[PDB]
Amino acid sequence: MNHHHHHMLIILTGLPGVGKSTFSKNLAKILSKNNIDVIVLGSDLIRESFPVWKEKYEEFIKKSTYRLIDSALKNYWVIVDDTNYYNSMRRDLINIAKKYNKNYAIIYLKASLDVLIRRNIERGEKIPNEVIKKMYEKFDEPGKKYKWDEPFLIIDTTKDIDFNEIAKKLIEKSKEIPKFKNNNISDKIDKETRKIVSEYIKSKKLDKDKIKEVVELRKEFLKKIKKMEEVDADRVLKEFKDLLNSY
Amino acid sequence: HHMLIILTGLPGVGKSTFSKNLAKILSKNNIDVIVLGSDLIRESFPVWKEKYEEFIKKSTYRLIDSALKNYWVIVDDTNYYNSMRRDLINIAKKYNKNYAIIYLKASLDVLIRRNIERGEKIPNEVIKKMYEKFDEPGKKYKWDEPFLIIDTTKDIDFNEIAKKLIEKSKEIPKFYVLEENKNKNNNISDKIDKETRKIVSEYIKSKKLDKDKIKEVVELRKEFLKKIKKMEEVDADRVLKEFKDLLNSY
RNA sequence: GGCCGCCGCCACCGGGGUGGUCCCCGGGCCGGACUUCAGAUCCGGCGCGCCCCGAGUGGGGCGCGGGGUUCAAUUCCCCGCGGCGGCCGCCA
RNA sequence: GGCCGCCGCCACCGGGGUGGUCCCCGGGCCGGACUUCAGAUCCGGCGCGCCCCGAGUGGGGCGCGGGGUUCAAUUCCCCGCGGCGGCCGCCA
Ligand SMILES: Nc1ncnc2c1ncn2[C@@H]1O[C@H](COP(=O)(O)OP(=O)(O)NP(=O)(O)O)[C@@H](O)[C@H]1O
Ligand SMILES: [Mg+2]
Repeated sequence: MNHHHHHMLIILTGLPGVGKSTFSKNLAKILSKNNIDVIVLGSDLIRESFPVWKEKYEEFIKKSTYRLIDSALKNYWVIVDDTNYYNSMRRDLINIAKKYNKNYAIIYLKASLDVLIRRNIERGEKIPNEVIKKMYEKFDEPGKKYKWDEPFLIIDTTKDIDFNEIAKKLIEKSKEIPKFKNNNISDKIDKETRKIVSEYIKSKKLDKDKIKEVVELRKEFLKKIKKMEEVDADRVLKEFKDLLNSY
Repeated sequence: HHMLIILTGLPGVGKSTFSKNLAKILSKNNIDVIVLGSDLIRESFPVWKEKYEEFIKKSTYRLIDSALKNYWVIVDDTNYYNSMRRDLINIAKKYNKNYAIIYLKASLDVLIRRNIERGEKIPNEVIKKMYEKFDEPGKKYKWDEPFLIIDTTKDIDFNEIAKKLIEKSKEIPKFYVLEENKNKNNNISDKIDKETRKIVSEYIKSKKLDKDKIKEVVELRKEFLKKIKKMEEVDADRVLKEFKDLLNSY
């Protein structure tokens, strides 16, 4: 262009402790080195702004986190640092991308439940180990249900991560193009002639060669009519009925 | 029921910490409070750029805005300028919520020391100028007067501050108590007022009264209007004539 | 900090009116009189500064940013300070 | 993860329609008028399998996932194969 390139929305998905926040910062840092304005957003920003947790804050948290992401994707790349364990959650974020016609990439961060538990402890078990175990089970494997849900990259956070390799791949994708009546006159003659035939065939017991003859007659009739300029169904449909009765 | 708390103080003064400790106490006092500041969105970017500031400011004000409709909001920001503090106040005014500016101060010596302990991400030089040119709140506008001034180098009784803020939340805001065209006396009573008033002005001129007798006439009208507002059904014309006559025999 | 608009500079609080030394509505508070008595209520009142009188308790006078008009300015006119709204400037 | 839906299996492609041996709309392509070249316009036509006739660079026949309803299915119903989506599951 200016050979083209643009900006997009990155959706992380993975369980607690898997490495989303850390991954985000690193991915974010490399993208900067690439003259790309990127910001990292997640529900935890607002959730942890409350001194304590209450189920009743979640509606504000989710709605607030979506506005930030929405208004951010208008100017910047956005890395959504969130678990997003339900596919419907990922769809919601994708809709924001679609809303602005931007590309999107779902990045799945994986780790054995063994590692997740170990890590959850190292942190203080603020989330019950039992909770980490259930979530691990309930997790919606990305792409298992919908094609739009297929992960752009699956990443094992138990091994090294080539943030340069990843940044490159994302940038390449950002250059791609995100793509995400009433019957007329001729249509009436078709629907009509067809009915007329149905009627005629039920009216006279006829031989096999007879049915086929009628059917061919209709075909020729339609052909001739698409030829004529101005035409009226009542006039023509009558001509058809009469031609049929002469057999 | 609920208000907007505006913190103001130089970098390293202890805002973030103060915020979190004040919030925790408020929660114990069954108050739904959230802590918001421009650093939340600013630090979400991997690097800093002057061109982000407009988005950061805009985004942060929207968060505080929509949060103040349901929760107490503690604005954890330097708010170096009173113009910023005014901006935050107008958000409070917009929902007719009470507000309180809490000023946190510490000596330049402490600020410099703290800034180092951090990593000097902010040039000492900068901390100094910010400190030197920083104008304390309330020196120019009364609405900018801090509700409390807290020295972070000394102990801080959070239960006290909380108890104080809660009392203040119950008070009535005074932003919109500037549009109360109510309690007007019926259009007729108001006519008698406006008319007797003119009738007196005419009388005073026609008899070139002195300061003394003028005051008597003024008092006479006061007594007249008092008596009239005690009557049930009344007609201006009849009443006004009665006043005129009264004055004429005076 | 600037420009534009509107408002305040009559004095318990809010609003309103108004060429009458302020007034009205709404709210609050203060003092006197209320049968050797308390007490709702009726009568008077409400800020600050200066001055004067009074033993004191207390009472009275002048003033309310500057200036004009006028017998008289809270009101009308010119300026000054301040508030609110709008737009801009500022915004490690 | 639960519940459910849509499109294709008529045949150049996509969308829509329909118990008539397919039709309509839009796009593309081959052949003809057309003859520098291209264009406009018009005309004829467009897939696969197996088989018969002729053997020019030709014509014809049966079939188009299985079953059913039927004279007739692209259409309606059951299943199969294929392509895809929707709602809800919400710090966990
Ligand atoms: N790539 C990594 N390899 C090993 N450990 C990591 C990695 N990244 C992060 N960790 C550690 O794993 C724990 C959680 O990491 P974090 O990146 O915060 O995961 P998260 O998904 O963001 N957590 P949460 O926000 O609670 O869902 C901390 O001890 C991290 O330091
Ligand atoms: Mg995290």
